[PDB]
Amino acid sequence: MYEGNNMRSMMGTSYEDSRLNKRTELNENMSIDTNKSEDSYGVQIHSLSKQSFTG
Amino acid sequence: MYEGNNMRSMMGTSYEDSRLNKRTELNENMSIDTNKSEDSYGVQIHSLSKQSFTG
Amino acid sequence: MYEGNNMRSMMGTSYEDSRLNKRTELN
Amino acid sequence: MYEGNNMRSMMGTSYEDSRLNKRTELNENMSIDTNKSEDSYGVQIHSLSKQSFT
Amino acid sequence: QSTKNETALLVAKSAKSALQDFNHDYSKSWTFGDKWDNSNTMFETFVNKYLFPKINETLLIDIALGNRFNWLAKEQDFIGQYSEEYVIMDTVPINMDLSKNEELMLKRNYPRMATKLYGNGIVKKQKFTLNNNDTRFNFQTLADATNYALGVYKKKISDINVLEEKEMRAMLVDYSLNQLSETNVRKATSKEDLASKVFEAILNLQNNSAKYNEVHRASGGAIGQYTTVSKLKDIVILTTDSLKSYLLDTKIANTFQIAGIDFTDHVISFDDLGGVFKVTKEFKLQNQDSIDFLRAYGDYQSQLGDTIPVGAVFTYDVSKLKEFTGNVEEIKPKSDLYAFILDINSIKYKRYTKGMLKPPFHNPEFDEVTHWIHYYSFKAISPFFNKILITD
Amino acid sequence: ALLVAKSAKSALQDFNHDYSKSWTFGDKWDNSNTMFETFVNKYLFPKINETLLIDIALGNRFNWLAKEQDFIGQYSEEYVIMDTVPINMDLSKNEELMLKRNYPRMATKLYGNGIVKKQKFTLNNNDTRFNFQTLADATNYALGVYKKKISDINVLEEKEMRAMLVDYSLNQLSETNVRKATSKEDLASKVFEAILNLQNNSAKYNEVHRASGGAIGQYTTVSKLKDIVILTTDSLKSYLLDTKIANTFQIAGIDFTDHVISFDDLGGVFKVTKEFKLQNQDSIDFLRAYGDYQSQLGDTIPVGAVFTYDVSKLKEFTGNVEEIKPKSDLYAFILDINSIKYKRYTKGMLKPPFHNPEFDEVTHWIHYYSFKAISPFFNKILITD
Amino acid sequence: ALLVAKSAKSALQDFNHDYSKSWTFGDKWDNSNTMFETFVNKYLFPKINETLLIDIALGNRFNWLAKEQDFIGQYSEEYVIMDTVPINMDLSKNEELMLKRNYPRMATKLYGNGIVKKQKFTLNNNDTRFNFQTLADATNYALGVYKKKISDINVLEEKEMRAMLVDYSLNQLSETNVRKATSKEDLASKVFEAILNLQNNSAKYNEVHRASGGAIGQYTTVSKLKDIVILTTDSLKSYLLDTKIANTFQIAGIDFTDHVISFDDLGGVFKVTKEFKLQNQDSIDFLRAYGDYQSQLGDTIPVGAVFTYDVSKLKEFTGNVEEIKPKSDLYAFILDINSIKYKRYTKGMLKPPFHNPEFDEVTHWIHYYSFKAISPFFNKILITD
Amino acid sequence: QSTKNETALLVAKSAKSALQDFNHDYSKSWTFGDKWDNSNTMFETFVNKYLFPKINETLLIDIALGNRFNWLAKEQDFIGQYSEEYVIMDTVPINMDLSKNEELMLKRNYPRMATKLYGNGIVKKQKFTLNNNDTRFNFQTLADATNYALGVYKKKISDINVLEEKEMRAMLVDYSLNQLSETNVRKATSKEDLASKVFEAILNLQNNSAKYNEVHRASGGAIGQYTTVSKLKDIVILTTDSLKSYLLDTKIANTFQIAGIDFTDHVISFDDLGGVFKVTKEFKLQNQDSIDFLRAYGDYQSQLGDTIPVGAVFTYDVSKLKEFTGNVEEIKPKSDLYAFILDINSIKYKRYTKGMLKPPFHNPEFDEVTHWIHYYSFKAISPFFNKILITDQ
Repeated sequence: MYEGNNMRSMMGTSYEDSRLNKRTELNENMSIDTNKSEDSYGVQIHSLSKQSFTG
Repeated sequence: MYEGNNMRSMMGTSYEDSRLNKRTELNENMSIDTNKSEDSYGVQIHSLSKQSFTG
Repeated sequence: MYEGNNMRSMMGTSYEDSRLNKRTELN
Repeated sequence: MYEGNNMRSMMGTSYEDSRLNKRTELNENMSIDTNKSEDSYGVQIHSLSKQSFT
Repeated sequence: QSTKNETALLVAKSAKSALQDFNHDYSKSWTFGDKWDNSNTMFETFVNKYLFPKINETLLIDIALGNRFNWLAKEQDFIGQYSEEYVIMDTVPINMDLSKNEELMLKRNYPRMATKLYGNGIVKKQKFTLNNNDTRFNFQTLADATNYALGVYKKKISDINVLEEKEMRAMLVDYSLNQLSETNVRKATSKEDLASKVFEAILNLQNNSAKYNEVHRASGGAIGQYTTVSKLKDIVILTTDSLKSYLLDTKIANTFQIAGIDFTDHVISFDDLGGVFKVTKEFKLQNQDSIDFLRAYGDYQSQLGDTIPVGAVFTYDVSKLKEFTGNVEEIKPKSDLYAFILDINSIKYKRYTKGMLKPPFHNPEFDEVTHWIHYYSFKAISPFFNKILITD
Repeated sequence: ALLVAKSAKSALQDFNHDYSKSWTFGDKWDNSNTMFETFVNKYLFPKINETLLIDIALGNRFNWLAKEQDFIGQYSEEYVIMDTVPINMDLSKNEELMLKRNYPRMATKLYGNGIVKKQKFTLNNNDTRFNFQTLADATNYALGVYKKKISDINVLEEKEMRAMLVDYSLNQLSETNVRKATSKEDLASKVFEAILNLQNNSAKYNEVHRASGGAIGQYTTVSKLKDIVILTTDSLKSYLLDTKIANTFQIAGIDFTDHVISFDDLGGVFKVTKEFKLQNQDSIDFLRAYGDYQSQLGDTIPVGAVFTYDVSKLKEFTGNVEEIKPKSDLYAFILDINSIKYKRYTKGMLKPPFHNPEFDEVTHWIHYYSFKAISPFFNKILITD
Repeated sequence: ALLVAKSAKSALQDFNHDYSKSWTFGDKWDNSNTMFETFVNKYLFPKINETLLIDIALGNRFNWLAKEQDFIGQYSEEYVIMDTVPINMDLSKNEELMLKRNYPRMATKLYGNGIVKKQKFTLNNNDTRFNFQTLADATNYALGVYKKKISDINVLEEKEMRAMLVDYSLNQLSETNVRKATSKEDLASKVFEAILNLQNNSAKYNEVHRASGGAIGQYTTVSKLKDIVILTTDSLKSYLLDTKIANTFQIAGIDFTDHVISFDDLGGVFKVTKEFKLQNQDSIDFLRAYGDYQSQLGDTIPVGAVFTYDVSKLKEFTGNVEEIKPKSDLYAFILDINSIKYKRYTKGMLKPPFHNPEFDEVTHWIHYYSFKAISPFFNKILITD
Repeated sequence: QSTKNETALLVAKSAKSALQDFNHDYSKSWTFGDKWDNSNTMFETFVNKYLFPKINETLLIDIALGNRFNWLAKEQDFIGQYSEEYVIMDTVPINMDLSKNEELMLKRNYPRMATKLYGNGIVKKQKFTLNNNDTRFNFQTLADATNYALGVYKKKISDINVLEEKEMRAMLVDYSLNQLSETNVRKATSKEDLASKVFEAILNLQNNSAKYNEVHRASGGAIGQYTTVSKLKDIVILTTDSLKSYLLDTKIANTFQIAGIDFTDHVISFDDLGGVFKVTKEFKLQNQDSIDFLRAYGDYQSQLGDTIPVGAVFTYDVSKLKEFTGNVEEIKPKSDLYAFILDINSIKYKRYTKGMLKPPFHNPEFDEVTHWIHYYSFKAISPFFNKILITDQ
């Protein structure tokens, strides 16, 4: 409305909105895809792989 | 790193990790083949085949 | 009878007996 | 001379003096490359290279 | 139980024998022969009562004895000794208190962390000496002697493998009992209750839970929390064999909707998962019968006067000896009603089997060949993953 | 006074004396007041029309076990290599430890011999012709006796192979391999648990303490479930088929009844304690009707002899004869199939016949050597009360 | 008096007396105090609408077992070779033992003749036409009598076969065949246990001790499950169909009820114990109420007489008849067929009629030969209380 | 004496020796050189009296010592440990008569089988150490050093033959003195009487007779008879040299030698029988002089406190040491007019020489390799052949 300048280095764009980059919710699954108990039923054992986890 | 005389009698090739043979074994399988009572539901005995035990 | 890796190092060849070369002197 | 069976194990082939492997040699040249102060009458300093280690 | 039979008196003469020829520096050097009579003995036949009895058949039963843990074996390089791992501990968000002074911006809040420094493994060793003089007084065929020389060699690897699974089993059980939280242990009361507490301990490993791990036993994590989930493709259940047998014959066979909730794909099982012993109080060796008991299990190198450190592992039934009572305690659950539901990738296991068959030493003074087997095995458990114990 | 009561006219009297009536006049047949009565014609000889010979061949159910050995020499030996754990290396010891000796130690067990068994049968050519009315029936008779002599070899080698397993369960196999059930319901879960227990590396479950050198040290082994057999009665296998397996939802994969051998009874085979002598002829005529043509009234019976028929009811055998039978009716003997050894010798088993042409009565003999033993170096669990 | 009580005007007075009325004048039909009273018209003859002939054709349940003979000869025999178990080789016997004879021994049960049965029926032409308002009804009657005689043959023969099986189960088999049950949930685990016993090598389950040469000795045999039949009541088969099959999940393996011949009632037949003679006339009328036209007073009934009807309530037959039946309804006789010898000869069966033109009634006969026996050389378990 | 000689003082100066450079961990490094004079001493030539004395030749005398019983030596596979043997006892042919029970055709007749069971032999060993630096100081050519290394090895082969020959001629005397029955023992009175008994006892062989074998002390040969013959190609007389010089000196030896057997080569004789000793009382070793005496003959393994069992043999002269006296007797025939006539097939003798060069242990600290020589030898004597002992006891 009150246009004027609408340019300071901050608090112009910050009062409008800063741009969203992080969104903090369920992309590492929980209680919808994982938290599983509905697995298979067959011959049994050894799919338990073990990683290096160095990263 | 400096090669010099690296081809050596017994120890120069022993820090270079002589020969991976005789890996310890799970071709005598356990929990995929033994520790097992998931056999077929079928009609009758004679599956056993007692073998001579020289080796 | 069962071989696996039968001809292994020195003792597995030492029962597969070795080199009648030197005998005693008269006959 | 004495015929026998002188093709024998290690001492039978050791008395004809088994193969010369190492020469304990001067090639890190002593008194022709080193023991010299025959560098002379130059312009100035610091050609001296500080080489890294292994 | 006194016998005056002449053949039994001939057998009873231990002066004539293969042993006193091979005990002493000098011995008798010819044989006059002995009158062997099969009459009134175990060896008696009808037509010919005077020959020495015959063997036609000599077996050597063999079994290969696998490992049940070597999918976890990472082939390392065996260089360096100290390995390390760490996590960055959780810091909860705080409220915006705008009444604080403005130089709070310039104060640094460093991220804190929790490490765990492991160390080396154990170089393990076994040898076997095969004789060329007195082993050949048995084995009436050369093929039987070569089968023997091979069967000893193939038994050495079999009891490498069963030793490594006894040590992995004992590592997991000793880590369940002595290290843990108050949160991790549950108390079952029966076999019907534990088989459901196992089912509801899964679905607890895969929540965002600051409990269920042991970062309070990590180096920097004595104060603070750390949250971890699992994925159920990583959960291992370590039970006895009674519990897995009970699941498979009763709980699965008495339900109708088994198509979803069968967790026995993730269950390793042991028939009796305590047989391995530890040291306390740091004794030493002084009795002769104790080391003669040790020699039967292959341990050649221990003499009298050798000391045993405060954390050594014995792996066979050893607590009956005169020295070891009070010093040696068994790694076992006290109830045979046991379930340790842990995360895989919490069990690091790096062994090194490259320079393993080392070249033999022919010992021609005694005409014998010793073979050695050396391997370096590192096994440890990380404190940064979710674990639940269910026991009494 | 009848015709059929006079035995001085029979076919036996021509073959009972060195001289006899060399021509026939006839014999005046009538069937009045006899068993062969016919209403219309009182003077015709009775006509038979069929002669049938029920003949069944009988199997063994232990015949895949039957190896064919060579049968030379007497004793057979069997051994293992005892366990020897890897030990830690310490570099503080003296270097003369390197020229020290670590011999491998073992554990053996020595086996004796088998037994040569024998049966004969004599076939006649002049009196056997009188009992048949066509030669095809006579050749059927001579073939059926031979097939019966094979079939009862098979029946005997079945009976004294189940008897030896029951004997090894009840008198050997020390208590730590014996598990106690309480009913017929819990035994079928003890078996399912024991099948899983026999597939782990364990120094238990074998009998190396019954072996020669396995008193000290340990020895570990496994089984496969392609090598595990369960030896039960029929009251247990019928129970497993009708009550347990039928009352399981989700039984695919857990039925173990393709490794269960069942029998009618596990005791019909008898032993001897307190060795005796055959002293009554009424018992020797009992022994004759099972094929024993050897025995007479002076023969002693040793302290391990087996019979495989009910001999314990006789007036002479009581107090001496014990039966190899489980005392429980809840009997499941879980084996490793490699623990059995059963090697035969059937090469020269049809002997060349002795013809005896004065009576024209050929005689055939059958001789087979059979060895039966059980290895202690394999996994075994017995489940009883 | 009343008209319907006057027998002198009946039709029987025209056909028993030799001289009778040639003409008739009618009569004075009135139904005023009879059962045939109609409210409106008192002077009309009662009219009948229908005459339905209830005719049911009946089966045999044993037609497949009947093989057809030629009816020639009278005896047939069956024999087996007894068991001859192998004996140990003794090397201390006399060397002339090889010349001694060892003949094989038979069993040889001998079967006699069957018995020819007979039944007749008379069809009248002059007095039968006084019923049967149409001729089609008379021909339906003449056909229904014949088709009832054939059904009588089938029912008689089925009842005699069932009687033979129950008569063999009682008082003919051994002590080791009788198994004792106590309830109806029992004798269904013991029947399922008992089948699968008949398929083991065992000499216990046959009856060779009732044969001739098999009094001492044993005879082993086996069964095949395509030869095992189970004879029960309908109560046990009803139990198997509504509880054992209905309440089990995996019924696709163990439902043996396609081998069960079940009967309504396992007793209607009677065997003579003591021979007697007939003295009473009401016994004659009761016998020929069932078609026994032959017997008059003074006839001999032998010991092996089988009645086929309940004849125990008579003056003469008390203490003589037996009523061969199971006692207390828990009964399962598990045969192995090839045991039931059963032969029938029905080709000279419809005999030519006898016309008898003086009374003008034609008379038909039916003859058939039938042999019913049962072999002792097959495996049999009887389960009862 | 004492010598004040300029060269002999240089010779006797032991501080200059090569042995000083090998019995000390630090020693002299550079040689200055020495003045060597050959004047008024030994090694003195008429020309050039200042040179060091030089060797014309060095001569390894290597005598090939032989085992005289080597042609008897069978060779086995060294597998198992018990050798047994058996014969078939005599059943004399009988007349047949056609008037018998005629069911005796059914009767049996088994053979009878006299046996005897023998134990094992013993494995023997010897080693020799050859170094590479200090034994090079005294050969002046490589050829003489290789001939030395080969002569040491062939001496280690030759003393095996000496050991086995002395061992078997001790066996054959111990047998006849102690174990042999006194049915085969004939007794002589004088030397000509013993010669006539030896020459009639050779001819008492070659005869089908059950009188001269010791089958009665086999295992199953006590009842019945067993008949042995022997050719002259396998008869051997074992006696002394003092008596072989008298048996060969007779006309009967000349008529045996002419157109027939070589009677000089059937009579195996020694100087007097026995340099081998036996142990009768199980003693131990206590003294260092006895240890050094055993080290002189190559027995390196025995130390102080080692016990010696009853029946152990020595094969050299031991009985002069203090703790061996009384405990050790000798296998020596009494009353040395002695002759033991045997069939040579009675000596059951077999060996195992397959792989008797075990590969050397180098020891490169002192550069002294060692070669071992292991062999298994079985010496026994069978009872099923003709033996005669002719003594004066």
